[PDB]
Order: sequence, then structure tokens, then C-alpha cells
Amino acid sequence: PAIVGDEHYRVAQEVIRILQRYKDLQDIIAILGIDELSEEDKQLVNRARRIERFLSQNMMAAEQFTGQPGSTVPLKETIEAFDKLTKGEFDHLPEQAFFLIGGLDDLAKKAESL
Amino acid sequence: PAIVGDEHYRVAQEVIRILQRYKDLQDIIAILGIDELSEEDKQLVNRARRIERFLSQNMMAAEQFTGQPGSTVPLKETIEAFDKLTKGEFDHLPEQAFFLIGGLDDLAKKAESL
Amino acid sequence: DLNVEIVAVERELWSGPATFVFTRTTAGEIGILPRHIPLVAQLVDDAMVRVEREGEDDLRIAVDGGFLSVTEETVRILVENAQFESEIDADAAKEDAASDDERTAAWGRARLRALGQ
Amino acid sequence: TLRELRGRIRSAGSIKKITKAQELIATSRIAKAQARVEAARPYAAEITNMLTELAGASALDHPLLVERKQPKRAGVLVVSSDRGLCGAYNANVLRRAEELFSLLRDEGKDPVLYVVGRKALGYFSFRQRTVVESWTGFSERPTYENAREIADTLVNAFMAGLGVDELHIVFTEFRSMLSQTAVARRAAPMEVEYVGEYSFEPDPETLFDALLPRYIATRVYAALLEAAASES
Amino acid sequence: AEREAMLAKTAADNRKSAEQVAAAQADYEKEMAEARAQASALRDEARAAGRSVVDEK
Amino acid sequence: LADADAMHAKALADAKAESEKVTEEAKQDSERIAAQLSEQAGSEAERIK
Amino acid sequence: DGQCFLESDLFNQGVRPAINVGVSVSRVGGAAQIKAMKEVAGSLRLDLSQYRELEAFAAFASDLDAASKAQLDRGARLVELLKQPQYSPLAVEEQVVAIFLGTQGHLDSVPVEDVQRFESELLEHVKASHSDIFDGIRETKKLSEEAEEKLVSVINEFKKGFQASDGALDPEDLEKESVKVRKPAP
Amino acid sequence: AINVGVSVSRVGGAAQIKAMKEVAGSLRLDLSQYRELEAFAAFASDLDAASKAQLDRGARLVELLKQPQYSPLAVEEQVVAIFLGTQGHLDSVPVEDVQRFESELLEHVKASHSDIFDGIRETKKLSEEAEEKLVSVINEFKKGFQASDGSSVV
Repeated sequence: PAIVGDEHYRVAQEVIRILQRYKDLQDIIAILGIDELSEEDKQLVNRARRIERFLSQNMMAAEQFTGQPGSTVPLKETIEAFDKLTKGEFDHLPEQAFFLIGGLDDLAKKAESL
Repeated sequence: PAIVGDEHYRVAQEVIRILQRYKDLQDIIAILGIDELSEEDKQLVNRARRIERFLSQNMMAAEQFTGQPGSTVPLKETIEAFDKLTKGEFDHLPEQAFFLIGGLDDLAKKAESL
Repeated sequence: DLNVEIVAVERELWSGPATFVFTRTTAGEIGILPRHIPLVAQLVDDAMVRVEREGEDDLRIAVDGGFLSVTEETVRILVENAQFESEIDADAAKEDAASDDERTAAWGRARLRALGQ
Repeated sequence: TLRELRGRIRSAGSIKKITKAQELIATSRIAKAQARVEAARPYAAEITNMLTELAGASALDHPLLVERKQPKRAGVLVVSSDRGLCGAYNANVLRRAEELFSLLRDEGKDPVLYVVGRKALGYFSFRQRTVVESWTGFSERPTYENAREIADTLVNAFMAGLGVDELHIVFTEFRSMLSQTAVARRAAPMEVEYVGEYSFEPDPETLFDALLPRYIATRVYAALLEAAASES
Repeated sequence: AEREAMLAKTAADNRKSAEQVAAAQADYEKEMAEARAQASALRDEARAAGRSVVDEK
Repeated sequence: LADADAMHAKALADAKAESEKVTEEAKQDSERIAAQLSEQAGSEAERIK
Repeated sequence: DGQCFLESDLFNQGVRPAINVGVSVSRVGGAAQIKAMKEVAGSLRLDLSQYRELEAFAAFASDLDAASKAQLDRGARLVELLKQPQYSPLAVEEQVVAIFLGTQGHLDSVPVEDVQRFESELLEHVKASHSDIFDGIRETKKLSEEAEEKLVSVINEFKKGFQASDGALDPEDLEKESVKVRKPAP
Repeated sequence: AINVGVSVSRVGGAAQIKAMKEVAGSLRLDLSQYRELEAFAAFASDLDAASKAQLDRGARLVELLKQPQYSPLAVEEQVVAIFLGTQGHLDSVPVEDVQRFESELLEHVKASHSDIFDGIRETKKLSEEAEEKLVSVINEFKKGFQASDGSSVV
């Protein structure tokens, strides 16, 4: 936080906390099902499954893998988008909207495509 | 039973059984309290608490600190003491009467002290 | 003296000694005293019971449609739902009495009768 | 390879914590459910005493005490859990329900089916029979305000003779902590059992006719509390 | 009519007394907790300003 | 009712006093923080020089 | 440059050829395909690897989101579409039309059990009546917009002409509820 | 990331000042009972109150043990940190505010009441006068604190 500033460090450590708790729960969810969890844990799994997909990106060199053109996401927009995700402000979107998409203007445009 | 007397084997199998029940029950006690038990098993825990205490001894190594001498019970006394204790003939004495006690005639001397 | 039981479908709601007890049945208003004739009656939908409790005391109880039973041994009141005036939800009952559902308004008026009005 | 086995040990070591926790929780909830059964019992014992004493003076000619001349269509209530992990509970219920449907079709009747609990609703939506009505979201803690709605629906379906000629319930009796079973019994029409040997307001026929639907509501309530203690 | 008005006035005076006791303690709490928030904000502004002095120096 | 309104006036006066006391205490507290941060700022300048 | 990882526990469950769609890849990708196949199939590996991840997750869910249900049903159409028997090769002109049905969603309404019959019976229908769609795709390597509109018109004409395969207790042990009467039997 | 459930020291208490034995002697037991209880967090309404208090404690101790890098605490400040948790004064603070409460209190005491720290360091013992002064100053600080949800903590 002395080098990147605290806004980046908070968001990075919150995203890792959520994805670590999700990786711990996968073995429960695979057997007992998501319907069995606490409300806070089930909410966290629905955030984590969105975060995992929002860490995917349409790279330029992947034009031959995906057909779609590539995109670059600014550092500030990356921080703002994961700050909103960890606080649930996109929990009303479908899970498939975040996949390969790039930034928030693209996320909105794919959530409107669905 | 071939190498030590049949009575010693019986009393050892009884003491192991009573402590194995209490070891199974400790979870219910810790999570739900003694008030969540029935009356048949709460009478078993009343004996198991006292057997677990009565295994304790004023060992000679402690004479450095306690100033009292260490006891050396005959085998033929300890098989009687646990035989009487597993049948519940001492349940009206508190746990403090069984700590660090040594032999059975000493339990009589600490019970009349408390 | 009387021995009185108020029994709700979920709980043995009250039990104790009494001198007199007043209530309103589908055949009419009634009140009973220790030597009363054996009887079985149904309360009206907006009914209340008042117990003249022994040692100079009282109870006021709203009763959702109960049945009343008497024998020289004991008085038993069997109730679907009940509420004491010492715990009545008084602010709501004035609006509950105005509802379009017959039993909901009746239960409102029962609680208003337990509130002395 | 070792990494797969270290993963499976990490997995199973978590499951053992979660299942030992719910054994201890269920060991408390059976004490809450038995406390609620024994608290509900005093009302039903007194309503039975009052109903028998009214039946002694009544003509015994209420619809729920008289059989139909030619029955064709019988109503059945099955009750079941809103959660999983129960083990045999839903299977024992649904095997008895099918054993009962094969009794009714062997007399010559066809069942119409009412369901309590999301698990039986899932079963009778995989097997292709209809469900007339269903209720969910209370098998873990029944309240009398639900038993009221179930009894009104069943009794209004019997009294319509669409309509039914009989009423049955399928549920589990809690006998003891180590033993319980699914049971099926006819709730209507009721059998009258004569045995060796008051004022009424306004009349015994009027009270008996207004009391029997309230007895049916307390009997279905007592069965729902036995079902919830047995599930746990 | 004045005897009946004394009964209505005793009920309204009692209700409004109880409402004023509840509102009085609540009104104190609203101002006091707002001052607690402003005290925390004033402390934090001096903490961040002292941090900006460290960063600049 | 006159007692309850007198307690309402007293409660507003005690809130004025209590809030004035708290905001004054925060003014002393905020100075203490600023002085320690300036001592840390000066010690960073000494250390780097 | 890429893997076709053939897994035995996919082979056994009727997914033949048994390509594990998670691990399998080609790193040259859609640079090694005709234009029509890049337009039609361009994301299909990522869509199926997502379906298998969703299917492993939702295996014990009692209920799902509307988009999750749509993906879980689309995935099951795609897996039935990709199955193929030994010694039944398809020309690229027949592969473009076969994958076109799955990607544009024309298979969504067909019940999953019959996807293989619907595929096979459409491909031989198009080969009998509308063979200019194959001559187009083969001679120019592209699905022209007019050929896409014609193909969709032939799919909607065919779908109406299709035919889906649309599918002890003891009375002495039964118990009676009773009302007692303290008078002897008449 | 110290795994307090498996790490050990064969020297033990002979390496701790008396003021630290007086505080930390129950801390390992509390964290062991919390590690056993951890799965019941999904169901805390139904848990018996005598262990619900041990769950609420253990979650606050696991927060109290977190620490930012390059900030080592002097012995006289960590004994007051472990005291807040182990004596149960922290039990009324919401979990998400615990490290902020610890860091704010230690700055407060280091300003207004350094004589608590001087007394701990110079005597190696948390005397009853220093303890009665400290608890008075913890309550006086609580009245001046606020939680991240805006609630009071008193």
C-alpha cells in the first residue's frame, strides 16, 4: 500500500479473500450443493463466480481464438470495477455477462445483449 | 484375562467403556450444555467426571513443590477402587475430593476434610 | 374455589384458581361459579373471557373462537389463539376491526373488548 | 498421484466437520420438536374428551361420519421435508404413498394428491401425476395457522361430493429417538366406536357440526408436529 | 361536558407526557451522535493533513 | 406534561453542552495527532539527509 | 501445437469421439479454418468448457437462474450435436451447416433426445432439395447473407415437417381415525 | 500467517515476562475452542450462549492477532493489545472495526497515559493499579469511538 496506494491494496486483498473462501467451499458445493450454505457464504459464492469470470479478458493476440477484437482496461477503471464487484453492485447481472468482456462499458453492453 | 486376573480385565473394560461414552458426549456438553442430556446418561457423566479425576495421583516427583509425600497404591487396592467407583458408590462426593488423591483410604480422608 | 385451564392448540396457556369467570357464547352471555352445572359451549367469534382471580385479582383475555367445558372438578377453555389485555397490541386493533375478512375483523373486535372497549 | 489424494483428504476433512456439526444441531432440534409435541398434546386430549361427550348427545349424522354410496376418488395428503440430508425420510414416505395408491386402485378408487414439502413435490413432478394443491416452507417448524389451511382445503374437497369420497394422510410417527416409521391412515370418513357407559349452547347438533372441522384441523396439526420431530 | 373533557384531557396529557420523555432523550441523542460523527471527522482530517505534511516533507 | 417539556428543554441544553465539550476535546486530540505526524515528517527528513 | 485429449470416462458415456473439451485446444486456432467455419464456430470451445464447468457446479442445485438454465440446455444441445459414429466423415460444407444449427440456436426448441436425428435428417433434406447452399459454401468458403437467410428459411420449413419422439399395502395394516362413544352398540 | 493451531515452542513460559503470562495464558485455549466451533458460525442463533460467547470471542482474537508489516509492537504495547481481547473488553466492538480500535487505543494511551506503559516496562508486571487505570481509559476511549456501520460500541 506504500507503492500502489491503499485503494488498490484493499481491493486486491478483498478479491483474493473472496476467491480463497470460494476455493475452500468448492468441495462442499460439489457434494452438498449451494442451497445448503449460510446466506453470507451463498452471497460470497455468487460474487466469486462473477469475479473469476471478470478476471478473464479478450486479449489482442487471441483474435484467432475468439474472433472478437482485443481490449485494454485502464488501472483506475480496473480498481473501480472490482471495488463494485466485491461490494455486490453487479450481483443482479447474469453470470455469463462478465466472461471475456474487458471493461465496465463492455460489461454493460454484453449484459444488455443477454 | 490370562496374564492379569479376570477381575482386573473386567474393571479395565468397564473404565474404558465409561470414558469412551464421556469422550463421545463431550461434544454435546460443549455445544448444548449438561441441561440438554437425559437422566440416564447424565448419571453416566456424573461417574465419568469422577473416574477421569480419580486416575490422578500425588506422584513422588511433585514432592519438590507440594511438600507432601507421593503415594504407592497396591494393585489389589486400585482394582477395588475403580470397581466400587464404576458402580457409583462415591457419586455423592464432589470432583475436588478426587483430584491428586492417591489411594482409597485417602479419598475417605479428603472427603471428610472438604 | 374454581380451577381454571386456558388451553391453546400450541400451549397450555394458563392454569390456576379463580372465584368467578365471565364469557360470551353463541347461545348468549354467561358467567359461572364453583358449583356450576356440567356444560359444553362454543364462544362467539369476537369473544372475551374475564376471570375474577382469587386473592383479589382479574384477567382479561381475547379468544379466537374457543370452546368452553365445565365439570365439578375443573373448567377448561380450548382456544385457537388467545391474547392477554396486559400484552394486547392496542394500536393495531382499531385498524384490524375495519378489515374486509370476517374473522380478521372479529379477532380485532375481540382484542378491543379485552381493551375494555 | 499424491496431489489428487491430498486434495481428496482436504475435501473429506472439511465434510467431516460440517456433518458432525449438523448431527449436534439435529440432536438439539429433536428436543425442541418433542417439547412442542408435548405442549400441543393437552389441547388435543381435551378436544377429544369434548368431541366424544358431544357425540354421545348428537345424532351422529354429520357428513364426515357417513360413507358415500359408491366412492370413486379419494384425497390423500403426503407430508415431507423442505430440506435434504434427511436420508430415508422422504423415501419411506413416498414408498408408503405408492403402496397406498396401489391399495386404493386395488379397491377401485383413484387418488387425488395434496402435498406438503418441496421434496415430495419434486418426486410427484418427476413421475407424471398431477398435484391438486401444495404447501412449502414450514416442514422445519409447523404452526397451527398452516394446519388450518390444509384442513380447510381437504374438508372443502370432501364436502363438495370437483370433489372426493375419502381423506387419507401419509406421514411419519416419531415413536422414539432410535425408531420411527411412515404411517398411512384414513382421516375421513371417521369410524364411530361405541363403548360401555350436560347443557349445550345453542344445541348439540350445531356444536358437533361446528367442532368436527376444528378437530380435523387439530389432528392434521398433531401429524405435522410428529412429521417435523421425525424429520430431525 | 366538562367532566367528560377532564377524562379526555387526562389521557391526552398522559400520552403527550410519555411521548415528550421519549422525544426528549431521542433529541439529545441525535445532536450528541451528530457531534460524535463531526468529532471523528475533525480528528481524521487532522490525521490525513499530518500524513500529507509527512508525504510533502 | 410540564415536567416532560421541561426535560425536553433541559435535554436540548445538555446536548448543546455535551456537543460543545466533545468538539472541544476533538480540537485538542487533532492537534496531538498533527504534532506527532510533524515530528515523524522531520525525522524522515533527518534520516534521508 | 495442440491437444485432442481422448478421455475414457467421456468415451463410455456416449460422447464419441471422446474429446475432453476443457483440456483440448489448438494454438493456431481459427487461422486454420475456412471463413464460414470461423464465423459459425468461433467461440465453441470456450462455450463448451464453460458448460462443463456449469454442469459440474449445478449438478446438485434444486433451482437455477434463467440465463443459467438457458446455458445448461444449450450446452446439452451442443454435446449431442458434436457426437459422431466411426467411419461417418462429413464434408466441410456439411460441417458448417451442422454447427450453424447449434450456434445460432435453431436446435434450442428440439428435445435433446432427438438432436442427432434432427441433424441427420436435415443434412440429407438440404442435400436433396437445396444443394445450392452446399455449392455456395464450398466454392466461396463463406456463408453469404443471402445464403444465411435462405438456410434459416429451409430450417424453419423443415422444423414444421419434423416429428419428435415425444413420450400393494394391506387394508389390515392401513389405520382408521376414530370417534369414541361411551354408550353400548345399537 | 502463523498457524497458531500447529506451531509450538518447547521453551514456553520461561521466555515470557510475568505481565504476558498473566494475559496470554488462556489465548491458545480460546483459539483451540474457536477452531473447533468454527463450523457452527452458519447457525449461531441455535448454539448455546455459554459457547456463543466463545465464538464471538474467538473471531475477535483472530482479528486481534493480525498485524501490518514493518510495524513491530513494543512488549508494553502488545500486552495491552492481548489484554483487550483476553479480558473481554473488546467483545462489544464489531469484528470489522477491531484492528482500527486496537491501533486507535494504542495511539490514545501513548498520548494521554504513557504511565501505563512505563509501569509495565519498568516492573514487568501488570499491577492492579495499572489495570484499574487501563479499564477506565478503555471505557473513556469507547465513548469517543465509532464503528464502520456508524453504531456506538459502549
